[PDB]
Amino acid sequence: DIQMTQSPSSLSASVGDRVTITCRASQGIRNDLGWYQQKPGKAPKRLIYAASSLESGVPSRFSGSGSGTEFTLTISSVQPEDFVTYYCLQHNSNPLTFGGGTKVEIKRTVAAPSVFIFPPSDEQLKSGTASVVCLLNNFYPREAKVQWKVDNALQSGNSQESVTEQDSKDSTYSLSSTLTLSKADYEKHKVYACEVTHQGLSSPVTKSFNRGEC
Amino acid sequence: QVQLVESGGGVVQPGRSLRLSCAASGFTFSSYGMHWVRQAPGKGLEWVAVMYYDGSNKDYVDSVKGRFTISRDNSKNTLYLQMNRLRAEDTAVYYCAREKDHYDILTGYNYYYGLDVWGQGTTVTVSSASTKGPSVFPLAPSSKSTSGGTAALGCLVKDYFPEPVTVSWNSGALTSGVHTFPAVLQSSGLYSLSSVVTVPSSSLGTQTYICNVNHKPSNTKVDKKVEPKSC
Amino acid sequence: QVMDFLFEKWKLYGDQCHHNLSLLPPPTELVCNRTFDKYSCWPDTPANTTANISCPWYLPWHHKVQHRFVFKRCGPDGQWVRGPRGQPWRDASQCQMDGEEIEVQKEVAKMYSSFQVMYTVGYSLSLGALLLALAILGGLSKLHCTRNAIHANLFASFVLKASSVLVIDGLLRTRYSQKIGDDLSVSTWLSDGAVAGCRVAAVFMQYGIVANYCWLLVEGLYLHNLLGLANIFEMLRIDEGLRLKIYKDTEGYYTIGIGHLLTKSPSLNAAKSELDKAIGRNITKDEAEKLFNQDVDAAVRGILRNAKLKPVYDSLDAVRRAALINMVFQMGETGVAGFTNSLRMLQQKRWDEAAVNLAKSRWYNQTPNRAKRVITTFRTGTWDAYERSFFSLYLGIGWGAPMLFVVPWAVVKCLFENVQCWTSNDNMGFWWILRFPVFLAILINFFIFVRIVQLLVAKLRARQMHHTDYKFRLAKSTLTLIPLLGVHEVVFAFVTDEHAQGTLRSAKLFFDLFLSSFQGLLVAVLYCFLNKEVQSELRRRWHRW
Ligand SMILES: CS(=O)(=O)c1cccc(NC(=O)N(Cc2ccc(C(=O)Nc3nnn[nH]3)cc2)c2ccc(C3CCCCC3)cc2)c1
Ligand SMILES: *[C@@H]1O[C@H](CO)[C@@H](O[C@@H]2O[C@H](CO)[C@@H](O)[C@H](O)[C@H]2NC(C)=O)[C@H](O)[C@H]1NC(C)=O
Ligand SMILES: *[C@@H]1O[C@H](CO)[C@@H](O[C@@H]2O[C@H](CO)[C@@H](O)[C@H](O)[C@H]2NC(C)=O)[C@H](O)[C@H]1NC(C)=O
Ligand SMILES: *[C@@H]1O[C@H](CO)[C@@H](O[C@@H]2O[C@H](CO)[C@@H](O)[C@H](O)[C@H]2NC(C)=O)[C@H](O)[C@H]1NC(C)=O
Ligand SMILES: *[C@@H]1O[C@H](CO)[C@@H](O)[C@H](O)[C@H]1NC(C)=O
Repeated sequence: DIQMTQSPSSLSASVGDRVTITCRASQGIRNDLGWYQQKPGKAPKRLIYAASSLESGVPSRFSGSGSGTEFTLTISSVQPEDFVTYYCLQHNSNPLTFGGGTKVEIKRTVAAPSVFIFPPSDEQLKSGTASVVCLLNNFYPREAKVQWKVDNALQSGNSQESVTEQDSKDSTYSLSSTLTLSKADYEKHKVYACEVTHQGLSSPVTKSFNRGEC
Repeated sequence: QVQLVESGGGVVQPGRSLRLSCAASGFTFSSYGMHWVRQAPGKGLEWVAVMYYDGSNKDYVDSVKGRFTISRDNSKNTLYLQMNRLRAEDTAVYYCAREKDHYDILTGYNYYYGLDVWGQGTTVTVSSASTKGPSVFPLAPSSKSTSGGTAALGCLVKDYFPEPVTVSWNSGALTSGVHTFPAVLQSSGLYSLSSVVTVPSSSLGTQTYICNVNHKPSNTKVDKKVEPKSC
Repeated sequence: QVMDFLFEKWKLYGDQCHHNLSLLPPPTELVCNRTFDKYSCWPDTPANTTANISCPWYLPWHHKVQHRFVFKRCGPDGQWVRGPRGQPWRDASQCQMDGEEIEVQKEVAKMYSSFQVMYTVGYSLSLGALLLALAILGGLSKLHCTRNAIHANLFASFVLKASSVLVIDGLLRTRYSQKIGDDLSVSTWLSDGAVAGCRVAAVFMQYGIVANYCWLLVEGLYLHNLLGLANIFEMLRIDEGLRLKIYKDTEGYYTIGIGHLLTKSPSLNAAKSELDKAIGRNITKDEAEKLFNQDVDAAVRGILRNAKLKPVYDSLDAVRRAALINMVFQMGETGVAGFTNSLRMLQQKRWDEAAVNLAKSRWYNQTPNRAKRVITTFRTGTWDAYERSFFSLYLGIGWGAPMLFVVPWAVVKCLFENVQCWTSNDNMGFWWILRFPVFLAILINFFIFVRIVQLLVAKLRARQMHHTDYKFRLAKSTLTLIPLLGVHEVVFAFVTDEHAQGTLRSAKLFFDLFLSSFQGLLVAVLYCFLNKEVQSELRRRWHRW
């Protein structure tokens, strides 16, 4: 099996920047490499083939280079349409293997999340479970950290996070961390806090409520 | 006009089976090798099988060997993937691609040009779960969901199957400040998401905020009203 | 084209295999299932073994590798061994060609195929023009003309050259080619029939290129000889010859110089009596022409004192006078004087009647060669018989001199370096063997070229001079080619080892070979098609219609 290591996984550029996704191979796959672009929700489209040979009707910003074991895709001037995911594929041996993929996100200044907390609705409690959500809103970069605290006690294994695609207007991300416990579990503990930690935050932001319906 | 249309995809249970189909038009199907590739929801591309015209030459990725089978009807310009003994891990979007090869008669050597043209994709989803409308709960705005002169509120679209749901605010009027998070599969096997909107704190009490969950798979349309908490 | 033939045989082997394989019984054991793996037919083979079958017959080189075998490993699993993409794998190292898949890029490939069409037409247009010109010259009322007979053999050399390149191209289009990726792959391998044919063609081509310059050397010697004056010296020189030491004759005398005699009794130191005198000091073209220049004036003096011979001499033009002087030189005043009826006819300007009368005598019997050239000189009144004497030499310095160099070069190539079609870049024998004679020819064509200009100023300053005269007209053709061809083939070979292939060298290649392709029409045009005399004969043949 030929392992394809794609570097980097995610990268941050601005329209104009030279971008270089590289993609290494664990054996000599010769010149049998091709670069695909996948747009969100759409089927991948092939850009470079035979390592360096540009496909028909692909802008000349894209260029391929490499041989044997080192392979490099290069956009000279990233436009708005290029901030998507890219894969190398090798077709030198079965099983055909891809690189892990490279997301090209649109760079911007650091912006701390504005944090928000929401207690579980009355009609949810009726049904026999309590979902508490914490909302980190309009931040950058994407890597943030939500630490649920209940009765000043760390929580683990019991919550789930979800993240938006990079916002097209302002290039920020938002994430939500939903803590779900049974009504029974939920009615035991008074205070529910949501500790957020992010690079635009010298000090962590904690939003908390303690079963006051307010 | 060179294009490939997949079909056959849909919701199926662990252990049961599915024959995906991939229908070539715009080219001489017989002369091209053909490939299936899957992409699981979060994850990246994964090659799964290939078949050449002969078709003595056939291959599969390890995780599907014996379990999956590829075939082609050259008369109907169709490629197939008989998937048996389905597991959760086969949940994926199944593209079909073609590869052009070339045999050198003078040497007996073969050359391979890779996957140039791909299908649109057909979603396959392996769950024991049954169709179910979402219960929609409010995420009520309060003192603990206001930063300065701005509130946030939302709707918890919970315990529905399968994807997707469309969420809308005020029947289309409000689309500024709105964030609909991608769904997350729970341990229960059902999906849950939240749509959230950021509005001016003053505008609470004045305007009404109603979220509009539509879940087509179960013929469900719910409109929850979002009422500010107070004490 | 050529691949399409192979495709049908390959396919046929394929059907022949599938039909062969159907009639065999099913296997009791676990084997690698029988298959046609696109290359050869393979029976059921037990696992852990390497099967064998002879090299498939569809291959263009089957006969050279029919004794050889292809192998195929049947793997432990019961399945045959596959390559990286699961394709059939085998060892047909033995069956492989004696050649190379030479990969040629899409844009370099399309370019050479475009620039090929340019040179293929240039030579064909030079072919039709040369073969028309030959049909114009040889078929027509210049049927026995000496001036055209040199042009005709030049044209034949350029027909040979042109013909040889068309054969070579036609054989190199045999080469097997296919689209591998964006590149076009072209096989070097050529069939034994195709190898032999193009080899011979290459010899003919190399023989033509030496023949061209050997026949353009003849075209230049022609004008140099033709335009010297021409004089009674050269006439009696060709009739007799130069010498410096004495030797005995039909009568047994001290004959020396050009038909002169030194003494009256058979003696050597008494022959010195006149040889010391006529120089007057203590044997050359600078010295011993003084003997010939007395003998002519003495012969001219004697003719004016002879009553039968003087009014014939008087009545004759300058060139026929030189023919009568010749006759006296051979025989004498008395002998010639007794051609009483032949003389009467020359005085009456009845040349064809004189000619038949002179041939009837026992002079034309005793010397049929000299009397024939002299009679012609009377017949026509030009120096044509003496220009014609040099022709049989010019055949063997046009045809045989190339054959002296190239045929042993063809023997050399055979025994040392035996490539399919010989256009090699080795430089061991395409410098010394084939390029030396073209250099040595051009060298002599340059020593002449200047000797023609000094010969043409002297002609044009004297009263032998007018501009519409055919002798000047013909120099407009010859004097252009020797500078055009002499530059083009030395600047080529001087700078033909400088670039490796190349991009600028292959750009140089096409600018030169496109000029070389039209080379055979340029010659056809300026000699045959632009000649006044020939243009008038077309206006006579076409106007009888
Ligand atoms: C300016 S001068 O008057 O003092 C003079 C001196 C020396 C030569 C020429 N001329 C010449 O160089 N030419 C034209 C030409 C004219 C007449 C005949 C011809 O009818 N010859 C013939 N008659 N019978 N048999 N042969 C042939 C040729 C000529 C010029 C150029 C070229 C090439 C230049 C490179 C491009 C290709 C043509 C060839 C010939 C005039
Ligand atoms: C190798 O050869 C055997 C026959 O010698 C193949 O057996 C086939 O088995 C299938 C299974 O039902 C039948 O449909 C066919 O009729 C059999 N082949 C015939 C009649 O030729 C065996 O399958 C072959 N190996 C592979 C991988 O196909
Ligand atoms: C395959 O060809 C070989 C010739 O290479 C045939 O003969 C065998 O040759 C090997 C060595 O090359 C000898 O050591 C064996 O003893 C030969 N075996 C014979 C004559 O039976 C061989 O028979 C061929 N295979 C078949 C099935 O015909
Ligand atoms: C060909 O030889 C190899 C090497 O001995 C065999 O590989 C062995 O296979 C047997 C079962 O047939 C196993 O018990 C061994 O563990 C294998 N050893 C290895 C892989 O080193 C192979 O099976 C042989 N082929 C046949 C058809 O028996
Ligand atoms: C196939 O049949 C032909 C007779 O038509 C025979 O010459 C040949 O040996 C057979 N076997 C193979 C392997 O082609």
